[PDB]
Amino acid sequence: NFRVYYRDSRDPVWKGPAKLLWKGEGAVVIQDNSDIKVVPRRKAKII
Amino acid sequence: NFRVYYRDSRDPVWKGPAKLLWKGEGAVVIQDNSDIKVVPRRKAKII
Amino acid sequence: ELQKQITKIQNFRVYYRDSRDPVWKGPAKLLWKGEGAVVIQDNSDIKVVPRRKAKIIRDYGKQMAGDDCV
Amino acid sequence: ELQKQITKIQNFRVYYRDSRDPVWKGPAKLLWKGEGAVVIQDNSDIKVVPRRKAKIIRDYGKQMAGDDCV
Amino acid sequence: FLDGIDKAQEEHEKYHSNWRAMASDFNLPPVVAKEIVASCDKCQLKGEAMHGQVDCSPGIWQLDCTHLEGKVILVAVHVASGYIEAEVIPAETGQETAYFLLKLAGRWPVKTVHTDNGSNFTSTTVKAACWWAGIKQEFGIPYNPQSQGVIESMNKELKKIIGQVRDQAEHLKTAVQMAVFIHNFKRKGGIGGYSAGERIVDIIATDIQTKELQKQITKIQNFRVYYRKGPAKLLWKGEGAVVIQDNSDIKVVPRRKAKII
Amino acid sequence: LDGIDKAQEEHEKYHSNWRAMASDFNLPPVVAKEIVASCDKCQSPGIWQLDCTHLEGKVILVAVHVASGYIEAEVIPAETGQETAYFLLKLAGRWPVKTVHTDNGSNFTSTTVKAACWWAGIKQEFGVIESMNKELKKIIGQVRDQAEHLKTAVQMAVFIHNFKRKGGIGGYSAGERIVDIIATDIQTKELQKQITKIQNFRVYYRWKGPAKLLWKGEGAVVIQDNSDIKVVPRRKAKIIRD
Amino acid sequence: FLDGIDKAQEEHEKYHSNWRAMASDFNLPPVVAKEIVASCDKCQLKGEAMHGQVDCSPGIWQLDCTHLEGKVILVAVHVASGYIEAEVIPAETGQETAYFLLKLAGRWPVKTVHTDNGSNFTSTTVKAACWWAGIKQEFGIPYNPQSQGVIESMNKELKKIIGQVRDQAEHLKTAVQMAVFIHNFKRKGGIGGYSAGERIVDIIATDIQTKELQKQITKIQNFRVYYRKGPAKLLWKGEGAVVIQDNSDIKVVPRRKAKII
Amino acid sequence: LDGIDKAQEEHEKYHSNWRAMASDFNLPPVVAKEIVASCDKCQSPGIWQLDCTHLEGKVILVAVHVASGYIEAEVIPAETGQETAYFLLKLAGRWPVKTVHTDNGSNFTSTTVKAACWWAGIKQEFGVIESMNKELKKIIGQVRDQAEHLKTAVQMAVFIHNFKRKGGIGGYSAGERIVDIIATDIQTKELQKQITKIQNFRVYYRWKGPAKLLWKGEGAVVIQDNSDIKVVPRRKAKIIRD
DNA sequence: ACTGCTAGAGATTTTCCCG
DNA sequence: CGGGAAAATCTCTAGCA
DNA sequence: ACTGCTAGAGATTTTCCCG
DNA sequence: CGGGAAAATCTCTAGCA
Ligand SMILES: C[C@@H]1CCO[C@H]2Cn3cc(C(=O)NCc4ccc(F)cc4F)c(=O)c(O)c3C(=O)N12
Ligand SMILES: C[C@@H]1CCO[C@H]2Cn3cc(C(=O)NCc4ccc(F)cc4F)c(=O)c(O)c3C(=O)N12
Ligand SMILES: [Mg+2]
Ligand SMILES: [Mg+2]
Ligand SMILES: [Mg+2]
Ligand SMILES: [Mg+2]
Ligand SMILES: [Zn+2]
Ligand SMILES: [Zn+2]
Repeated sequence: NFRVYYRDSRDPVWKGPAKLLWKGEGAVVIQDNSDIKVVPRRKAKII
Repeated sequence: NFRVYYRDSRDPVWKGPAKLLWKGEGAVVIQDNSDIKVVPRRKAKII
Repeated sequence: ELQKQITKIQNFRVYYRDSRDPVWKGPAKLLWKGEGAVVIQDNSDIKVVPRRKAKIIRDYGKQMAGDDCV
Repeated sequence: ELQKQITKIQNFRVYYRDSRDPVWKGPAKLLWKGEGAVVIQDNSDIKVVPRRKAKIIRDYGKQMAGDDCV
Repeated sequence: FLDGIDKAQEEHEKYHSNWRAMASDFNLPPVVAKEIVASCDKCQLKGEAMHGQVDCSPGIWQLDCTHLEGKVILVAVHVASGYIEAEVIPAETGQETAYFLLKLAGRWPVKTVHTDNGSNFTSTTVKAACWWAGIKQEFGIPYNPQSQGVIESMNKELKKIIGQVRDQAEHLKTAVQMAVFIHNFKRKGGIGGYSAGERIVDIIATDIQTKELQKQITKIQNFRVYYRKGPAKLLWKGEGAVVIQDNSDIKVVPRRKAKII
Repeated sequence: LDGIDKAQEEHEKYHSNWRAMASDFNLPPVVAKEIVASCDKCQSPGIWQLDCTHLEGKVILVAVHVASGYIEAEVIPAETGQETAYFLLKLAGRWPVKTVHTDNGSNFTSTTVKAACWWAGIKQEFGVIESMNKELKKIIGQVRDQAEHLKTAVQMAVFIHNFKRKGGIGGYSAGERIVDIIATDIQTKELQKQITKIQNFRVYYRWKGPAKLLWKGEGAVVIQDNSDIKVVPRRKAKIIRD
Repeated sequence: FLDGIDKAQEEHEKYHSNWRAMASDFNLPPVVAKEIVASCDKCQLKGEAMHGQVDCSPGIWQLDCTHLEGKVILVAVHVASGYIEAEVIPAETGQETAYFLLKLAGRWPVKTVHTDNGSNFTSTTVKAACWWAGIKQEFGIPYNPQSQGVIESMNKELKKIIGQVRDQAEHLKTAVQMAVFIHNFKRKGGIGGYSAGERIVDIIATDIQTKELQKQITKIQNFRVYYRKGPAKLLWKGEGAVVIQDNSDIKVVPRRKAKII
Repeated sequence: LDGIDKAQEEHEKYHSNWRAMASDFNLPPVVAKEIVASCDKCQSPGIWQLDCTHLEGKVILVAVHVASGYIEAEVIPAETGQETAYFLLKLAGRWPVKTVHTDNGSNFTSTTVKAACWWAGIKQEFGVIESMNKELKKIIGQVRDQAEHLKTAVQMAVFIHNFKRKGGIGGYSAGERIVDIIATDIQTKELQKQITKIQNFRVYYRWKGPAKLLWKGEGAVVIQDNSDIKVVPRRKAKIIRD
């Protein structure tokens, strides 16, 4: 599996780990605390 | 001679032309309306 | 008949990008245009570019310059 | 006497930059250190770098590695 | 590499040393030090250094609002060409946006519009307008202006032009229209050395022409190919290479191991 | 190259336009244009019509692209020079408007509209328009029930007319027709620009007298000499400016 | 090329067409169109795309204030090494800055400090402190944070580290000192793979050692060289190349056309 | 290479430190360290002393780097554990403090100072400090008239002592001496790190029994076999991990 | 007459290691 | 000399506000 | 399941042009 | 084939707020 850490929206605090549901060209879809979010890969790190 | 057009300090409006007194690695010294100013070359255009 | 249409469709120029490079690749030749993919020829190289990354034009200045002629 | 001091001064490593490139050029050899200029050797090339663009260190890990030995 | 690992883990829990420091100070190989750093949530504070690419299909427009002299300017840009439309609107509301958008859709073939999540663009009125005009709505990731990078850039360009010609008009709306004219027809460059107006004309005309030509070719030409599997459909044969489609998958193969029926 | 004689014969036997000869025989457009121009015997896109109609007590300013039938209409608060000038400025910014035809109404003759035409570089000269208005009213009546204000209905009618009404020689819509016409006009402008660029030079081949330059190629140069078009290699030809 | 120029000039005065548009629409060569654009003040709205380089001499420190949780943190960085010092101060004032600066000058050889034009850094008290400690003061171009890039970057780094350890301390000052420790000794990378503390030690020690060695060499070695002009002073000879100093100018010449006396 | 015998002879005739043998004969420091450690007969930088002095009814916390004489002094509002812990944390952040020696005062024995030493990884163990305090008081008195507050005078005194007072074997300042000592400590730490990295591998040369690995160069390998150091071509030697 | 930089995340390119 | 893993170098980004 | 870009200012590299 | 100017391509930046 993958651990994703992300900077959600105007919040300077990084969050995660979140599950990686999907990975695209310039964005990813993740699930954190049973909440689906869409994050630019600029604002995400996958491990 | 040289004509210099520059963005001065927090003012989005470009000014000039001003005389080019000196040109450095990353800055220039110019004279506009009998006033000497120091401007980063990023914020100046010399012609 | 078919050859004329194929030559016409190959007269078009394509500017595209690769998945990781922001600069636009020069005027490649158009071979096939689909719903979501364009097959182009770029210096003897046949590439399949996704539709969302291709700009297809018939550059009119070059057309009137006669560059398409052999 | 003089040769030992010259070899010691040439043991030092220099990292520098050119006037228009922001990346630091690798560990060149030190030849002469002045008030405002440093003369270095970088792959059989002798360059004069202004003092304000040079970081001069005796990389201690390399020194203990014996890399300075022939 | 066990006691070193334990000491490094304690040192990291206290200081969050990076992998180089731990490798140096605890005789650890880089892989294990990096694993230590990677297993710590508190040290994941940086996303991958890259940029995506926006959609540039012929039918996509990017819309955004901008502000000048206390007035709202609605701006649309045809992504493929850089052709812009703009106008002052009294209020940054869904009704004015929907009227602007219906106007745009009646003058150019707008298949999709891409915008940020400003309230006016998410209003039900704009949704109804898009539904009537057969327009698909795409919203960028919230608070990610890069997703609208084209129109944002055009916001910078339009404003610049507006500053060049602000003294030729008494009212800001006139200056906005003057700047739209200047950008669309009096600035040349980019792809084809065109202006945005000629570029958009060329792009749309090329779309129609290539669609018709490909339709005629498909109507006339029909063949099946077997390559190194099923009966794929040929698209273009020549130069020792053949392009085929098999179950919505386009593949280019050498002339060898490819039979055309 | 080696098809100029065929082009001349085809022009004599058909008097086809330069585009047909350039495409069929694969010749540079400059060469074909020179060929067609030589024969003495065989010797619009930017024109718009403006009008104001009335419906439901409101003024609708309508602009028609004559060559294509493409329509741009807007409800204006009042039939004044300022509103017309703003509408015309917008139209010019969005399409290559070269000439506008009006009906001598006070708004169109206003100094504001004159200033707008001057800045935009548009020429003003005082039954397509009336029929267009008739069809626009028909569409507005058809779609009036789906809207709440007149302006929205007018925009919906413009949309339907420009992109949803197909009919004519090829069954295209007005939008496609105007796009094609403007593309052809751009082609024509580019051809004229390159003719202007090329015609300023002279060529001496093999040394014969000065000759008109037509086309320059990688290893071939096409020129004209006394109503005769010829192909000469670059090495044997010298190109100068006078 | 005189008829097109007038029309292009009028067209530009109205629209400010860029040089490509004028060259296309008036049969003008690129040079003349560019001259038209260059003679217009209203079209000069962009500076040259480059960046300078900050001074990185061994004696320069960059100082700046930053804010966190409603408190002021004064931060200094040794440019050559990236070694930082920091502390919370109750007020963003000249007195506290001068106390901080005197402290720093007594613990490391501070020859020059480079700062922005914040009031605390321009105060007479800080000037007096620098005068007493023999410190030269450099101020960046106002509202050009790039001139203090290093320290600005370090601000970002410091804050990051603070966020990593903020829960290990009750007070912000303790967290600041913890972050200073972590940066100076627990983060390795950059030049020499060092930490900032090791790097600064190496930089300063190398400065002293090379100064002494060069002084001894000059005391022992003394020669004059003639190349091509005058009795220049030799600095290093060998490898088919000679380095000389003449009129405060350093020149590297091939072994040929160079005589050493 | 080809200087190990000379290094051994020099050590026998002088018993010089490994640095001298490495520098004189140009040998890798690992080889010289092995040579010097082989002979049984021939077989501090991070130590600080803390104290609190008093002047003008104010508490001054003074830290002395024993090896170098380099001082860091501050005026603290109160002789409390919290102030001492903050001072120690700062010192540790600015210099590689390994151990601190105190006089058993209440502030130094406080749980706060213990926590600070634990986090910073400092070891605490309860006539240099007194002499340094006397010198600091002398300097403060000399410069007390140039300032207005005691803290400023204390910092000026620290500056004068660390960088303006020269005297000793080479006439160096305390700042220079501490920089030199810390540089030497880094040298030593790196040497130890590479010795630790290399000691985990064994070498078989020509096939003889396992031998200790000392240095792996670009064209030769320096190893030790039964208190004998030898050089081997790379091809003839195999290095493995046990 | 002065000046963007830092450190981390991937990508790609040498370099070392046993046959 | 041949491949593969590792080390090194290269490319690129946010945040400093 | 989505995504930085635009246009201008210099720098540098091909390419064309007469011997 | 040889140089030089021109044209083209490449590199890099601010502002969008
Ligand atoms: C209330 C709506 C909806 C929610 O988001 C806010 C805030 N916002 C912010 C920027 C902005 O920060 N632009 C600067 C910028 C920075 C980087 C880049 F790549 C492109 C850029 F434009 C906008 O442009 C913008 O339109 C909005 C906006 O509309 N809204
Ligand atoms: C009142 C003082 C004196 C006058 O100037 C102001 C405003 N200012 C602004 C920034 C700032 O905008 N930083 C962002 C940033 C942007 C680009 C870059 F390259 C580096 C950067 F740090 C500062 O950091 C800063 O210290 C100040 C400051 O102190 N002052
Ligand atoms: Mg917006
Ligand atoms: Mg915006
Ligand atoms: Mg500041
Ligand atoms: Mg700052
Ligand atoms: Zn951590
Ligand atoms: Zn202008």
